Amino acid sequence: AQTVPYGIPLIKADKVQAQGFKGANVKVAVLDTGIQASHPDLNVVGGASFVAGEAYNTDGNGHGTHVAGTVAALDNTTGVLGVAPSVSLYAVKVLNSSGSGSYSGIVSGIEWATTNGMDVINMSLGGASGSTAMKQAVDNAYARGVVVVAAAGNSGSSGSTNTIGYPAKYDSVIAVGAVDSNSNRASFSSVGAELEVMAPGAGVYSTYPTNTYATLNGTSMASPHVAGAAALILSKHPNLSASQVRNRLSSTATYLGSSFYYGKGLINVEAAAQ
Ligand SMILES: [Ca+2]
Ligand SMILES: [Ca+2]
Ligand code: NA
Repeated sequence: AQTVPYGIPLIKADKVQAQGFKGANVKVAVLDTGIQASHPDLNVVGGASFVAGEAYNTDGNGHGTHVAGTVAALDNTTGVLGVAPSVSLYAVKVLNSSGSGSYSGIVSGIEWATTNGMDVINMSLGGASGSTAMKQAVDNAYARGVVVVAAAGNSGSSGSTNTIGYPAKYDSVIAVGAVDSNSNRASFSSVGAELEVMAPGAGVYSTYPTNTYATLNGTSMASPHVAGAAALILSKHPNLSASQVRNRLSSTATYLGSSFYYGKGLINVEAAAQ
């Protein structure tokens, strides 16, 4: 039995998949804690590790495996189903098994993804500050045609305070916040002017080591829905630029309330890809 996590129909990815568009030959780099490549519900094509002592195709934390399955869990008779199940998945390990990484390692992963011709970068990670080198790297990736997506952060709200993390806060990166299965904002989801769109992030079931499936909460779970949605759009409209894909995602989002809390709202990939 394959479970369809609620987020797949919530963003209308099932509608696009049913038309025959599944992200085939779209290269998506998951910059995270690695991916358990031996998981039966994932195919990892390649990647690189910028974390000492850990190979790209293992995951001692679980976070990267979970994020990867939201993008690209295989469409078969077991496990779960990704947003873009035919995506070429690359594991770019920039976080260690404890979930942390240096700015230099993250920059190295972004550069690797740009040089190696990735179509989409997903960064389910963030910090209170970024760095000048990180901004350079994401700006160059976006200018070279990569759709760059990141988790907005899990700092919630505090009056009028902007709680968006980096790299999500950079203008060349899509900052993604989290809703739940009722399409309500999750209380942990960061807020602020740079918030761009929302996606499912509370109660997200996905692949998890070893060879299993688990539920996690976070804007880290929301980001890969948007990365996967970008891959569906590209599979249907292969000639679009990165800015055109980005504008399709935000312009066609379902409004949920104030942009401070939701950005343009919940992505709708059926509308975005039409
Ligand atoms: Ca579910
Ligand atoms: Ca599956
Ligand atoms: Na941004």
